[PDB]
Amino acid sequence: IVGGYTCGANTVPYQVSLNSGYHFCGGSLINSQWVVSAAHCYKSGIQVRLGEDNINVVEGNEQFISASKSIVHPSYNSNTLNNDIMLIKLKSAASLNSRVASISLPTSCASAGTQCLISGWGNTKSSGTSYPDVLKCLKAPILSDSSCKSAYPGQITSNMFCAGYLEGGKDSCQGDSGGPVVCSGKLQGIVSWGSGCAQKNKPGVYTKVCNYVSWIKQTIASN
Ligand SMILES: NC(=[NH2+])c1ccc2[nH]c(-c3ccccc3O)cc2c1
Ligand SMILES: [Ca+2]
Ligand SMILES: [Cl-]
Repeated sequence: IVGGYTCGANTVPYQVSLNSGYHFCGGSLINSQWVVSAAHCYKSGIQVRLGEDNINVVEGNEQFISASKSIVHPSYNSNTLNNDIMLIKLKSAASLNSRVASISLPTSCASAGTQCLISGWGNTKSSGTSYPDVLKCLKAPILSDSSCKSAYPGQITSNMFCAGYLEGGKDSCQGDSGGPVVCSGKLQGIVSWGSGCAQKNKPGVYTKVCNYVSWIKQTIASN
């Protein structure tokens, strides 16, 4: 997260860190046995870390659970990142409490101007790499589709939306991929891609979760 602030320990209880010996992507807990992340974060050997704040220190509240299976959306296109969503089923259910809690899926899509909270342990520099130990937060609005398509002509599909600041300075970045974009208590986006991080007129692009709720529900019901 570039230009964001320290969230404060466990203030984002649905945030998870996907780990394979180091933090490589974020994710969101939607129930006690399933996490939603981005399809481009897929790899084998994923350990899901819940209740984290400092990812390099065991401070208490952490629950480390192995992934039993990861389900990448069948129509995921790695060249356009269209349908960039993945579901991860946990080997055992997590113990939910006030520090580990799931986030609700939306019943309707959010409108331009909605203010959302984006969080993650991704790079904090737009020019260079500085990875934080604790979770960073950024409040950002969803932009209109015209401003999004004008920033990325020909690369925005109906399954994507832009959120951020066109003046630059505040954005999600590498390491934040797969993590949550929460607006009014509902998971509306997944950190997916962008051009550089926090560059002027190049806002972050996110997977539009309201278009996948029936798919997430049907897939969880059958696995
Ligand atoms: N500017 C943004 N809003 C943004 C968000 C997530 C990102 N993830 C990545 C990324 C870069 C290299 C490898 C994996 C990634 O997810 C870039 C990147 C940029
Ligand atoms: Ca920790
Ligand atoms: Cl276009």
